[PDB]
Amino acid sequence: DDTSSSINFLTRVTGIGPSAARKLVDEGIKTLEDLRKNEDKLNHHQRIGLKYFEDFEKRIPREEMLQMQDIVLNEVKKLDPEYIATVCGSFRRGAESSGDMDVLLTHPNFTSESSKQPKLLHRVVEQLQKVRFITDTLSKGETKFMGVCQLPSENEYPHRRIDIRLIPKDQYYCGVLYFTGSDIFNKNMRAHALEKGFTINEYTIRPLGVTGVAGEPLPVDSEQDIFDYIQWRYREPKDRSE
Repeated sequence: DDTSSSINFLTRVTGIGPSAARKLVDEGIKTLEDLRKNEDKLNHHQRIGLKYFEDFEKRIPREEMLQMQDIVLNEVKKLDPEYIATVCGSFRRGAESSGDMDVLLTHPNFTSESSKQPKLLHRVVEQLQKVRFITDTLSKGETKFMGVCQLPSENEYPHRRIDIRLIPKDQYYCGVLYFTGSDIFNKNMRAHALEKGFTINEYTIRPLGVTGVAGEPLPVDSEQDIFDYIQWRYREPKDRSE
């Protein structure tokens, strides 16, 4: 009813899940001003999302993403030029507007065999915070950073959502591929790969076998490599619609 109407709204809050949304309804929290008078019931994450409820409702236009991309690329470079960073999302696909920033970061020092170098990711976060690009943190893991940022006003921009994932280097391209989408494209390409005797997911590509239940990840040093394995012309992200 007009109340279910309420779980619907809260859920619009980054942090607010259903179960998470449900309880706050059992507490008599429905609208948003409800929420604001009730920060204490909210975790840190839900908290921030509430704080940027609005901004978060707005689309990011190419021009901005672009400048965002530069700040991120450039800062990472001064830390260590051995770091690779790539902005995925429809945006890499040529998209005219985006909803958030998805950054994929990797380093030769970190492979799926290591598995333990939080410093790698943290250091960058730290640097962006220092430059004042990153403005808040929703959560921050060993391998994943979800937060807020904003373009440097000179006078203001809405704050935007940003995510940074640390991926091992030997799993990187697969990841950029995957995170680049689109979804159909991923679907169509995994389907083809299968016809080709190969299974692809967001980490690796692996040959199949009898009975099917098979594997052993092939070395991938670029996106192209993936296409090669399955012998398909190389599609630049823009032609990745389907």
